[PDB]
Amino acid sequence: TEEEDLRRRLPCDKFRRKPCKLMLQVVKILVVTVQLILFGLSNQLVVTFREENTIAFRHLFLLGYSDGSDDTFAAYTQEQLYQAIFYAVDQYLILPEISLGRYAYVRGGGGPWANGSALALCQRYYHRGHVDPANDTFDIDPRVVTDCIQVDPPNLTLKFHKLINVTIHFQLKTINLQSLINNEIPDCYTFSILITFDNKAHSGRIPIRLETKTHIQECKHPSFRLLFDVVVILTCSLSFLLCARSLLRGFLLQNEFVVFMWRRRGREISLWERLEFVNGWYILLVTSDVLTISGTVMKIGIEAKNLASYDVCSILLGTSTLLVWVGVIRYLTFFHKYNILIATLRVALPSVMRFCCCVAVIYLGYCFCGWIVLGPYHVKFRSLSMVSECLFSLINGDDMFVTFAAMQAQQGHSSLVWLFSQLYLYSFISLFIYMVLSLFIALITGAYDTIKHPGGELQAYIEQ
Amino acid sequence: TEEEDLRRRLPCDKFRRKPCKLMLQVVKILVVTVQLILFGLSNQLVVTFREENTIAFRHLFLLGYSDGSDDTFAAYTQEQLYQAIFYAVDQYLILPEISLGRYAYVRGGGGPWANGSALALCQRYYHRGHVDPANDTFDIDPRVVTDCIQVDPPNLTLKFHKLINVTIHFQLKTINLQSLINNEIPDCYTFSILITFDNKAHSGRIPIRLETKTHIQECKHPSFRLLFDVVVILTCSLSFLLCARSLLRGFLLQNEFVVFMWRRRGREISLWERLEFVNGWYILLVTSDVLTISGTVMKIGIEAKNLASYDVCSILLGTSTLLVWVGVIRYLTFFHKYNILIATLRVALPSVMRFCCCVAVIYLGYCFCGWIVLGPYHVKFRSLSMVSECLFSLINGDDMFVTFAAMQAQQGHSSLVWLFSQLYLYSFISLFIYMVLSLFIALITGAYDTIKHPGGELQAYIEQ
Amino acid sequence: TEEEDLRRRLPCDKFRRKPCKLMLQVVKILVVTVQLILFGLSNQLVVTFREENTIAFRHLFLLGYSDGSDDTFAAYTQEQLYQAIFYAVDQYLILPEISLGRYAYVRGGGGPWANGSALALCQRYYHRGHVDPANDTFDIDPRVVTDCIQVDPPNLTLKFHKLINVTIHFQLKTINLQSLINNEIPDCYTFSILITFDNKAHSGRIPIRLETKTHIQECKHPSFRLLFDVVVILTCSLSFLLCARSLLRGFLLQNEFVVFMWRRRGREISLWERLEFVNGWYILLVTSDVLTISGTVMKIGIEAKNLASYDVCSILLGTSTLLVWVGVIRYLTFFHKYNILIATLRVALPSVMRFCCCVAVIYLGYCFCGWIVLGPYHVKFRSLSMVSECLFSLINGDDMFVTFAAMQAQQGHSSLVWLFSQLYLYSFISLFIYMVLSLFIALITGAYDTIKHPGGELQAYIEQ
Amino acid sequence: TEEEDLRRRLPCDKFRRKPCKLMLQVVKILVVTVQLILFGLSNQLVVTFREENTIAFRHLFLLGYSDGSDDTFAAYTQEQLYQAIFYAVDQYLILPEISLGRYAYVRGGGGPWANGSALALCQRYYHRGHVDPANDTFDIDPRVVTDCIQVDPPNLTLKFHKLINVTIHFQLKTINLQSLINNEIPDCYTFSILITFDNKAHSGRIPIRLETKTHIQECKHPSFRLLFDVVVILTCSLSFLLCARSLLRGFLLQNEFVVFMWRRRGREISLWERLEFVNGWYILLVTSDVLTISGTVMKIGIEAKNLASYDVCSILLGTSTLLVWVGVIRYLTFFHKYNILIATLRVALPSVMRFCCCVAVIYLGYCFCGWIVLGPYHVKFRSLSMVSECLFSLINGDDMFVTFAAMQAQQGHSSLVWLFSQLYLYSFISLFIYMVLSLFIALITGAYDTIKHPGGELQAYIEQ
Ligand SMILES: *[C@@H]1O[C@H](CO)[C@@H](O)[C@H](O)[C@H]1NC(C)=O
Ligand SMILES: *[C@@H]1O[C@H](CO)[C@@H](O)[C@H](O)[C@H]1NC(C)=O
Ligand SMILES: *[C@@H]1O[C@H](CO)[C@@H](O)[C@H](O)[C@H]1NC(C)=O
Ligand SMILES: *[C@@H]1O[C@H](CO)[C@@H](O)[C@H](O)[C@H]1NC(C)=O
Ligand SMILES: *[C@@H]1O[C@H](CO)[C@@H](O)[C@H](O)[C@H]1NC(C)=O
Ligand SMILES: *[C@@H]1O[C@H](CO)[C@@H](O)[C@H](O)[C@H]1NC(C)=O
Ligand SMILES: *[C@@H]1O[C@H](CO)[C@@H](O)[C@H](O)[C@H]1NC(C)=O
Ligand SMILES: *[C@@H]1O[C@H](CO)[C@@H](O)[C@H](O)[C@H]1NC(C)=O
Repeated sequence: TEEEDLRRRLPCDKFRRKPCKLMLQVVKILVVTVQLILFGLSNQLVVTFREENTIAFRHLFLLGYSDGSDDTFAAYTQEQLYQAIFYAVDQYLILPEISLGRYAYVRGGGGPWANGSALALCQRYYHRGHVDPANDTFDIDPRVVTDCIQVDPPNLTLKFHKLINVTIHFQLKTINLQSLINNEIPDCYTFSILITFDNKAHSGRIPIRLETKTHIQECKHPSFRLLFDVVVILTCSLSFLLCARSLLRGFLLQNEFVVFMWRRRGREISLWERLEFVNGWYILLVTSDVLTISGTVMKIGIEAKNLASYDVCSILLGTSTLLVWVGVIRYLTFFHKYNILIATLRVALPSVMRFCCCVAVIYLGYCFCGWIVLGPYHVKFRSLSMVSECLFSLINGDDMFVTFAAMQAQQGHSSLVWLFSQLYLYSFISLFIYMVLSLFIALITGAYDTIKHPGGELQAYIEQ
Repeated sequence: TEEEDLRRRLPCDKFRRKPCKLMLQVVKILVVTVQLILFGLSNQLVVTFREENTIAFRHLFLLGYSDGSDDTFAAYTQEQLYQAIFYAVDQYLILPEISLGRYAYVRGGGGPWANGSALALCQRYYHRGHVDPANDTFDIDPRVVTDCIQVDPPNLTLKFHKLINVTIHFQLKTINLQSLINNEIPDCYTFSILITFDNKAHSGRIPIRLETKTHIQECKHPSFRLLFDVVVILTCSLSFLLCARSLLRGFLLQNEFVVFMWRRRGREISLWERLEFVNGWYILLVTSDVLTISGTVMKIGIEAKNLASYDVCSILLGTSTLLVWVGVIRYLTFFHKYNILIATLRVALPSVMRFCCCVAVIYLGYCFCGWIVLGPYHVKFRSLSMVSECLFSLINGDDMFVTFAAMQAQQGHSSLVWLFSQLYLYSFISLFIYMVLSLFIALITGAYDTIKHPGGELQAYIEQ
Repeated sequence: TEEEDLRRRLPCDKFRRKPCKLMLQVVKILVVTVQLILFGLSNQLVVTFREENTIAFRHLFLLGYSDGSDDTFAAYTQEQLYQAIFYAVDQYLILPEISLGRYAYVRGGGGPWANGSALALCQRYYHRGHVDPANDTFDIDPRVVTDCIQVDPPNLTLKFHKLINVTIHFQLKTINLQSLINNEIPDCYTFSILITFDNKAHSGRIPIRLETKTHIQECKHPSFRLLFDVVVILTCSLSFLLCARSLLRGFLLQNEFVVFMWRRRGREISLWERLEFVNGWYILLVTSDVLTISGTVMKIGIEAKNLASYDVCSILLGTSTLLVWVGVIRYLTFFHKYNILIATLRVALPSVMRFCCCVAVIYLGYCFCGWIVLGPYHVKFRSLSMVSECLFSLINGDDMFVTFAAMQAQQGHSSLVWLFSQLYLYSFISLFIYMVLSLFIALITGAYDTIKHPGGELQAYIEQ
Repeated sequence: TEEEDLRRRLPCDKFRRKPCKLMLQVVKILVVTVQLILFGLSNQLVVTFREENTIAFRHLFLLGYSDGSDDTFAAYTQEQLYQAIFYAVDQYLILPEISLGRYAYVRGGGGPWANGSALALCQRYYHRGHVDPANDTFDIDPRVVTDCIQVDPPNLTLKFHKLINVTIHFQLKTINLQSLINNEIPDCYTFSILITFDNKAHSGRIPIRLETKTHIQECKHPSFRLLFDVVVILTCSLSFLLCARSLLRGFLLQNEFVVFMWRRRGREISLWERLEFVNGWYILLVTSDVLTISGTVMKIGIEAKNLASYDVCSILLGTSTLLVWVGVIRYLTFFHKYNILIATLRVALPSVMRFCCCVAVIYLGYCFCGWIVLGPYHVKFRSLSMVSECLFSLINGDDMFVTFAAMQAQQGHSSLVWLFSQLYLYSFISLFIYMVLSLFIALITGAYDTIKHPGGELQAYIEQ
């Protein structure tokens, strides 16, 4: 078992590869990360391309549109409602003659089966909608009927009470020429454009929005980097295999330990080990495996069902790097000249975790105040929602000036509430602020307490 | 008395219901809270409905209105003054032909007795108002006269010196169809609209505003959730009763103690007990009772006089949850593995409270600086008012960049004041900031001091 | 001398008026403060009146004026320059027919001797200004000539190179009717209006501004509160006298002490006493005297030369209240149950003051970085100026997001500077932030150090 | 060697010039700094002149330009594209008749060789650009061709697919008259104006910008301050020489020490000395030398190749002052009554530096989260870029309200991401905030730890 203890001890190489593999993976893993950033950078530019395209589309297909008007862009009058739709209509008609871009649209029918449009002007309304507020009655069959008019590239009215929503659907193709700057072959994009005039609230206000989906592929006529990505993916598989192997060794050790604690004296009893870290030699590899598995997956099987899947997988990769980033420093610390910083973290959670819950508890009540208080005035608080948003306010500056004072002159109303709003909000800023440092501080003192001890398996060691 | 001591000790069940009741109430209480949130969520949507309606009304009845113009929307010329009024007038005339909503208005006369309008264009002016600034005199009978013109759904001038204010009052009814999305029967709303052109300042500037009151009821032709709310209300009564019972037990204990301290030796003397907490076993129940009493009340007797009363009662409920929230954790802590976090709070107040007053004292002077300084420049400081608002600035970021620098280039004026404004405001940021952490810190150290002891009835215990 | 020691000890009354006087003064002083706030509140409203008037005047006399355009309101073309001047001109002509206020203007000539205008359209230009950039020469006699055109209430061009500035001066009288709401007799205001088209920079940009001075007096035909103010002023004199008396007693004590330290043994040697506080028994009274002297002065002798003097004096009053506020708590503390909070402040300054200078020193270098760095990009840093403004940024949030990031995409220019701007600004945020808490903290620990001793004349005491 | 030890000890003068030199340099150095500020202030005004000129030029040559529109100023339609160019064109034609300034432009051809314009309307496009998105192909010869039209002071169309960019280049001369206010002779400026209509992204959006370069010289017909600057430069040389001398002495001491440690016993072994500071007696002088060398250089040899070089050199000067500022206080401290503040800094770095890396490590992972997360939503995060920008957010307020909440309602998209964005960003705010104070705190405690020891060569000293 002495060998096993030595293994647990693991510097060891110096006493003397496997580390290189582990070392390679961060570099291997680090490189894949590099590949992701490189993929990420390209995506961002192309992400950049998408952003540019979106701004343009909004400006191109939107009438009366203004920057920062997205929050409020809407129609308020039938005369108001019609003009944009006509305005939108105009763009489809006249695009080749006015746009600063070169777009081509053909076929591409949606979204119900068949046929061509390119874009279909659709109308959705209740199959039956007798609405008579004057006599406080209505009679409704809420089944939604969709009437769509087809427009082929080179004036329809729906009753306002009737409208549920109006959409305009069309597709435009364009070449991504910017690629030439990054020494790449221009891409072939197909933009699916959806303009929605939403009347689902039947509020007299109809917000209008334009959204786009982008399908990207190689042009009609045409590996290097792709091959490199494939090699990177293969390396990741090797790293995952190495992790599985290490995991197996750890499991054997556990069996020895499970056997060992029991085995020597028919020995009892099992120990949770509390934090028992350390922690990462095994936990980290699995996460890495998850990150590794994900990359292959994004590159592979559900990449044949693209968009959400690609993005989600990327999120997993991030955990590995910082974990990937994190592991290296700990490996990197090499005891970090005795690893003083590392020890500091562990003590706090035990006290902090208990501390966190009470704080959440103190917080939960604070959060509820928001639910009751909010409805009467302000938009910041209104749902769990903003109530989550406030939580930002107490910790940090940006909120405090704007609500606390903006609120006081107020929308107001209710003399008591104005009395009420100060009474509570004011209460709110203070309690956490004095406490929070202490929780960090008391822990921080505790860390100092961790430090005081700090400032200056066991049996096995003794035996050795 | 040993039994009494055991009762004080109260884990006890484990030594062994009542806890379940107490337990039920938080769940019962927690559920009512859930009901409130559910009520709160519905209200917010409906609160949402109200917000939408308000924005729409402003846009609908307002001419030249702009978003964020509420702060400044006003008339400056008689030509200016007339146009909106005409503009407002137009809306009443032409609403059925231009609005994206379906409104019906009938009868509903206000606000002096009689009759119909629907909306009355009223004029208020001084019975006698000879105003002659050219000769520095005036002769006034300030009794206000109200002339109202009635307009029945399908050009009047008042002297500018004369105007006190002009109002436009009218009611519109509409069905709340959005309810269908939340699977509810559409509601019947009556919006009371009041547009005010306020000349009370006789400043040459007439701010114009539009406000609405909403009366909500079931449509003309038509329990589940209501029944559930009733059941919840009944449960609350049971909880209140349980609290009264517990309170009675506590009182009996107090009599024993009042009797006991005196009784054994003709014993003296009474002890305040300082904080004596703990604290919540009795204090918490009463608050809960207040919250419980309030819910029934909002649901019940002064709910037959609706609006302010409903809102105020909700505020009371919040105290119970966080208190409701708070109690559970303490109950929940079950000593919290020795309840270390809980102890921490108590020591500080004793020192902190003393600390808070001095700070208020340091603060009171700081606040006064604001009253004298403010009038000359800036709008942020001007009344107790903003002076309260500044208090936000020192603690948190949002204020500091905007005033301190915006002020320095300044509206300015007075070479000394510009010298003056920096001299003091600059003084202001520093003193609290170094101190405040210490007050938390010194307390925090004190908490550490609380901690240092921390880091590691009496007679009765000894006897036991 | 024992009696003298007892006097130094001063609770004493309880051992047993003078305190009541001292007590009266804060109340007396507190009341005067109350009077000031009352004066301050009235002034603020009237301050409110002034603000309203200013906004109105700007809107009234300004063409193309927009809110928040004050920062940028200016003319850029001769066609541009003329229109406002004509526009301003129009207002004088047509005011009685378009304004929502009632203004009367007569006589009131300015600003050179004579005569009437009411407002004079003045032109200032260099007596001689041959300016020929094409041949890189000029010949100038910088003496300024002022040509003014007089306009009597019921098209002049100056060469652009020629212009130094153009002003429009006129006076308008109006009655302050709002006073009626606060149950006061309307006031008689005379507004002196000055519109300036400033070409002193000869930059091609001419900023245009409108400013007003307000002369306030009783109407032509017409004590209570004034009498009360007078009584308050008299009380203040009594308080000052009491302070002088106390000061004399302190001086006698000092003579005893000066005599006493020397006298007993031909005794040496004098002690500075370091902080020797305490501190306020004498320091506070003098400040109070300054505040007291100032109030009488504002009310009295240089109030016959009004405006700056009135405002400056008010500033002095503030010191007394907070000092007025401050003294009471210390008196109020009555040892504050042993006055623990009070002791805390003293230790820190001794270490903190030393700390403050080094910090200023660390800061001075930080500030210089601003002077060199700033000119190239951004407006925030540019002069001592903004450089003062930045100092706000490090401590508090509002600055950090806006410059640090806004700067990075940047106006930029200079590849190194973009490298440069991050390199230094980034350096800037960190150094103070870690340190500052420590300075408070290290002091705060020191306060704890103050606390550690804390947590738990001499000869005279011993003798006693 | 005793003398050498005494030298190391260096108060010494009091035991007793060289200090005066050192003293002179800060004053000498301080004065040069003063000169720089004076130079800096003049530059800023002139910097002010440049800013004014830029705003004016933008307004003057820009059509439809709006303040704060710089971020977005662009053309979207050929009809849109043409108008500004015509608009810009108009300004060159009509400037003498509309501008509020007096500009003269002659000769000054750019930027390819020859000849006159003054401004050349240039067009850059691909030598060959067959672009056919409809058939997903293109055929391109990316060599850029530049066609420029010359316009001599008293309608050309390029295919949109074709455009790479269009520029307008012209020069204007003007006299800087404002100088008269600062009692200086007006300067002769030549502004090189470049307007760019950038189509390099071929995105359908063409951003338009105007930039200026300023060449400044004395007018055609015409030392004091220049002589003074020269004297200052000479003084700096003397200071540098003094530093070299001191450095030589230090080197001799090092030889003695290098000889001494080895020499006495054939002695070993060399000590790094860790921080060994102190530190500045030698390090500071060299930096000063760099600052000193730079000033002469800016004034001298590469000043005959002006602009970037002048600015960069200034940056070096700043290090000396704060270093210049810093040294004096340490010299100034004169042990600072035992120099307690100075000691405090040293201990922390040893622990802090280790702490900083781990933090960077914790941070590096945090930063990566940004790269993956950002692309989907928001502009704040998008590149290393903003990811750097976020780092501002956690420490300070301005960021936290705006992203955290603005993000939550969101651009959004992806139900998981909305789940995702909160899950991580929320994670992000907390971890550093509790930790950071501790790192300062734990160090701060450590500083206290530094303090605890604090609160209360060797061999050579002993010998002495
Ligand atoms: C075209 O649309 C009509 C419905 O309007 C549908 O019946 C028909 O099948 C469609 N044909 C094609 C080719 O899409
Ligand atoms: C109406 O809009 C909603 C999104 O707000 C969408 O889910 C629904 O399918 C649309 N229905 C019609 C008929 O457009
Ligand atoms: C109608 O208004 C007049 C006052 O203008 C009032 O005298 C009369 O009683 C009112 N009648 C009704 C039915 O409101
Ligand atoms: C004038 O407006 C005020 C509110 O600012 C209101 O209280 C008062 O009743 C109104 N009077 C008239 C005649 O409108
Ligand atoms: C009127 O102005 C002229 C200068 O234009 C001056 O000479 C004359 O004395 C003034 N008279 C009065 C009464 O102001
Ligand atoms: C020009 O304006 C300045 C203030 O910027 C003022 O001091 C000066 O007296 C004015 N001179 C003339 C002739 O208007
Ligand atoms: C003028 O420009 C033409 C090109 O358009 C060039 O060939 C010629 O040399 C130039 N001459 C001068 C004096 O710039
Ligand atoms: C186009 O603009 C870029 C800067 O964005 C510049 O570097 C390049 O020289 C320009 N080329 C032409 C032909 O204008």
